[PDB]
Amino acid sequence: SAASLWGPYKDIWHKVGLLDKILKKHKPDFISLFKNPPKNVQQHEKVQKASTEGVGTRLLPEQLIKEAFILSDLFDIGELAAVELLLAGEHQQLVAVLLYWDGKRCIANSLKALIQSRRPELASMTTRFTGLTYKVLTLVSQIDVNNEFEKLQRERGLGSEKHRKEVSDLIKECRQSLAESLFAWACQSPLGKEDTLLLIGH
Amino acid sequence: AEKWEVAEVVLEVFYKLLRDYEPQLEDFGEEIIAYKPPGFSLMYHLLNEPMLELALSLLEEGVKKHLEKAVQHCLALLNLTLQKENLFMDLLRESQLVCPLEQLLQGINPKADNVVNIARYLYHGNPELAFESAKILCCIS
Repeated sequence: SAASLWGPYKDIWHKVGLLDKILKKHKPDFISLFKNPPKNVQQHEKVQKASTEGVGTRLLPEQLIKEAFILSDLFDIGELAAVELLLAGEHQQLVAVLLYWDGKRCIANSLKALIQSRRPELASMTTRFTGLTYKVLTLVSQIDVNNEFEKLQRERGLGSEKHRKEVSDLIKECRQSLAESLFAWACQSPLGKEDTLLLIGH
Repeated sequence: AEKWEVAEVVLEVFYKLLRDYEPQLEDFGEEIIAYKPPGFSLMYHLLNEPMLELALSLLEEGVKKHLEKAVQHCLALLNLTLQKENLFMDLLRESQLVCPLEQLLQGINPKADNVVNIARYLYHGNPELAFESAKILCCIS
């Protein structure tokens, strides 16, 4: 799995702004996407019991349960993952939501920094799976998938514009960070035409 | 005298190499970088039983002051391995790719004297030795 916690990504980023191969070696978390876990029903039952386990376990109170549930609904995200997000960040009102975007924010940024900034062993390491290149287009599509609008339409009645704008901001920046990454790759000069055609289609 | 003379440098290199990666980035050109660091090979060999054993006996037989330094390195080395043993097994190993972990634990956890000796070390006033000795038992448990 991947560390759902925001802090490691933040610290690693500051390091580069020092780079420790050890933390970086943690590596693939810079997937970008949270492809594998979406909202899970199976995960809900585990959560509702108020006992959850992480990939030790913790007792989960009713209040926390609700915050976790809101997250799954809001971001079509797995319930357990949503939990790790809350644990990592100080529990305050929708703190998990913040960690969710923050986790993505620096991960994208780090990839951006490496690919753009560095010429280097690590640049080679990140690219070498040739996991990042595959994911880049999909990451973009992930942003695109209409989740926000449907909720708004459903929402129209008791609308909550403010929370929505918050999400919209994080996503837009993500797309922007994604732009740098794609550009950086070009400078990096991956292999060939197949990508361009796919991209043109995309 | 010659024995310790050679042993010490190797331990120092050993320790450095372990440090020679930043594990926290993951915990908190990537593939290539991960291939290149010496940490990978170091862990690989450390797992070998002549390697771990030799390191372990240094701990068993403790105390010139020079010899004492060798002891400190021995402990610190083991602590680092334990701390990131997991990282190697699951993070690092697959990236490059050779063989698994188990032999090391039985030698450490089951050898009793090592456990006893470390316990005895906590009392010692070298703080590096004592502080680290304390940590190891924690990781082992």
